[PDB]
Amino acid sequence: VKKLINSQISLLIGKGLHEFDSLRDPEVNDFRTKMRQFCEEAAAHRQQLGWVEWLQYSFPLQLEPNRALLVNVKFEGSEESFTFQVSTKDMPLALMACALRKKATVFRQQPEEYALQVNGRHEYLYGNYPLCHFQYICSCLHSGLTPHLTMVHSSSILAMRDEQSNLWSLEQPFSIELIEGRKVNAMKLVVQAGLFHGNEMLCKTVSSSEVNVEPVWKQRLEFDISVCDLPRMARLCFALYAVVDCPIAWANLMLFDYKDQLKTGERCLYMWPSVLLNPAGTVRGNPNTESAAALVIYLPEVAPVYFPALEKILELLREILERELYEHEKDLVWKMRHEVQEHFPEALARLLLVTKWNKHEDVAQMLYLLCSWPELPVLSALELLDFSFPDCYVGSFAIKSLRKLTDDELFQYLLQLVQVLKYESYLDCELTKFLLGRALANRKIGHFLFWHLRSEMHVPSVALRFGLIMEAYCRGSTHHMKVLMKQGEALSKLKALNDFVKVSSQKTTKPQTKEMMHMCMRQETYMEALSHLQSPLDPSTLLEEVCVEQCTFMDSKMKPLWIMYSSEEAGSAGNVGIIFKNGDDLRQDMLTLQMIQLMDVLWKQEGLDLRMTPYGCLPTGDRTGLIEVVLHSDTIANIQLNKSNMAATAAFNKDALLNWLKSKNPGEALDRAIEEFTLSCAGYCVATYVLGIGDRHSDNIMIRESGQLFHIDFGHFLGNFRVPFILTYDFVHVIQQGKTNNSEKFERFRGYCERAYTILRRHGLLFLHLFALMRAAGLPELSCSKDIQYLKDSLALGKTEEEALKHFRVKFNEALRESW
Ligand SMILES: Cn1nc(-c2cnc(N)c(-c3ccc(C(N)=O)cc3)n2)nc1C1(c2ccccc2)CC1
Repeated sequence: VKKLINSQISLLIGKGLHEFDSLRDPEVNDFRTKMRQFCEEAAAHRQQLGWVEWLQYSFPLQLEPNRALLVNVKFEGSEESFTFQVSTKDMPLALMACALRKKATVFRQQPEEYALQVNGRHEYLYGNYPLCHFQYICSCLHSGLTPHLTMVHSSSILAMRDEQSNLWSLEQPFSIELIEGRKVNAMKLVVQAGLFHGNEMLCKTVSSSEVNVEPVWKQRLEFDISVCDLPRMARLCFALYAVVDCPIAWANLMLFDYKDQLKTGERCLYMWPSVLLNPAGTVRGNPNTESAAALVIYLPEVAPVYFPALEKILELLREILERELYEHEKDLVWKMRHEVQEHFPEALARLLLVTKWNKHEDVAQMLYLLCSWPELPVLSALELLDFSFPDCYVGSFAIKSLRKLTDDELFQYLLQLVQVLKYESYLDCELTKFLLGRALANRKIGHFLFWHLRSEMHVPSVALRFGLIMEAYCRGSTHHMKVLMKQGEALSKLKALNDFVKVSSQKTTKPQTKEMMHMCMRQETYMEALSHLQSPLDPSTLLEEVCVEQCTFMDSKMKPLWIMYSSEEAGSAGNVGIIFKNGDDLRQDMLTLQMIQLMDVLWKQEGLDLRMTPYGCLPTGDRTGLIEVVLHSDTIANIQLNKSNMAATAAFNKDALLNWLKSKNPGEALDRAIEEFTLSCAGYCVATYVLGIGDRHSDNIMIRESGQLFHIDFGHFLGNFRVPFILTYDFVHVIQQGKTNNSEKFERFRGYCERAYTILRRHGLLFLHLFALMRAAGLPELSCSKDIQYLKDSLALGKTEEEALKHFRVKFNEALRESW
């Protein structure tokens, strides 16, 4: 049984557990055991929770940030359903009471014992919340569809729970002996050394003696910093390059081991290739020992030298600048450091940036202020997670402050908290403990944590860290491990099926290619693997029976698969589809869609609903991911083709979109579609401007039959080819109800763009803090300060609300000027 679990994890994580043992590392071995225990302890607490508390794990409530409606309800062991006229203000218990009141008349005779399951979905309806607050009910009101729910008893939820069971005395300066190398290049070679505490230096960078292109230096390189002054999170960064400048390779390492002891003596560093000094990069060597260039160094002995315990550390014009700074200004903040904790605790970040980390006595005083520092708000704590604040206790302080995070707020920032793991120095950290703990406390969190980690196993620098985390998770959840295995098996067949489609497309016609996709899918192994799975894009969405006859592929370069599903239990709710893309990177798209999804949350938090389409996007592997099918939608280009035999026969190209909406929304339905279009058009106008999405043609802009506009293929963001505001004549025509002159509908639309832009500006720091944590991701279009600077300009944070709104009106008028 124990062997089975081991081999099952290996396949799921895509890296055999034998590999972890084959390294024979104490850090790897200590992580695996300490975390297994923590995960198994968390699995035990889960097995004793109540049936309602279990639902909070297995099926977390999807909640939104008077008027009666028709609702259909049925029981578990029957087909007979009941239709009720219940209000939006009604609690699920009142609906549960109605279901038991209409059962007592049919069966001829307590709501607290039940839970309402969503038909063919891993979503539930429970708690003291009105029906209209539920995301499932809320969607059914706008679309007009009838909600289908199932009455599930406490004993059946408990049946699910059971079947799912498992020192300062060192005044000498710092030095290293740069022995030899084992590189290959074609000139002289220099080795640059630097001591770092985050993004900034501890002492000036020292270069080596110029040696010709297997080189031997054998030189002791000294640094302008004492051994006793060296902070706990001190990083020794190297850069091997060639000069007559050409970068070859880079390599960094911690001065203290995971056991806090200062490192001595000999070390072989397997260097990572280059594009000069990179402090952000990993502290572990290139696992390609076969072809990786080595850097042999010696750490001169001082004798055990463990870093001092916290008890030893603890024993040892102002307001105007508080809204990059001069030296006198930095001294001022360090001078009145006690007054900062008392009156401005939220300014901790600026105080942590001015402290001299290269002076151990300044660090001790700072840590004493930190150990009595009151809990920072989630927002302020998100800034502390950045590489700018590397200290272990500072990292611990951020986690401690982030513990107040809701499962809904954590789901919005999970991607950033996963990418921040790349900044980490040691395997066992306060972040991983938090990420694993929250994952084993909420199944939806654990689902996305796994997928964010898995999709990056192909990246060698994070393959060891992520593989170890996923292993620990599977110890804490054996059932979910088997659930995610079904998802991994489905994605395996999809890659093979797509590989055939890519070959076939270059050899024969699409009708014959599509027919041989169906033949490949209708095979037992394909049929079984591609069916009855939780959607990796959303665990609550169940992809049951695969609708092979409706499966096709897209005509774009990498031939993306179009996989449709069907459900008996759900009906129309189970008529969901997925897109399997292979060959392109879906990381930027995921990022852009999460940023757009947040804007929509922040708009709904101020009352405004701009009818945004936050369709799922998830990279699942090596240039491989999934995209959620937006049903009953089409591109501007496919709508504007003005093809014959169709109900939308337009005379002018501007009338194409409006005529399309006329056939899809008749008479009194068209009026709703225009407002749906106008709000989404306004929503995406601000979103694309703020995020800086360029090259927006008719092929990457889509419309829903409801009128709703959305954007696809986010290939280039942050104006990385500055981009202006975009307005199309075809859209203004739809907004103005199909009239050449209608200022009333245009000014009401101009009001939506203004309201949306002003809201975002207030949360402008939130977008900055998250995009800065996303610099860790290694995205080619988000790697420097000039990328982050785009938002500070597009949102205009430095200016006031009156100046920023006026400057926005300047950009909006230029978009209408460019509009023919
Ligand atoms: C009908 N219909 N619907 C959609 C569609 C729906 N929801 C989506 N989320 C996407 C999408 C999103 C992002 C990317 C990307 N990351 O680039 C790609 C696609 N597309 N597409 C088609 C069309 C189609 C043609 C042939 C076969 C199948 C379909 C007519 C174009």
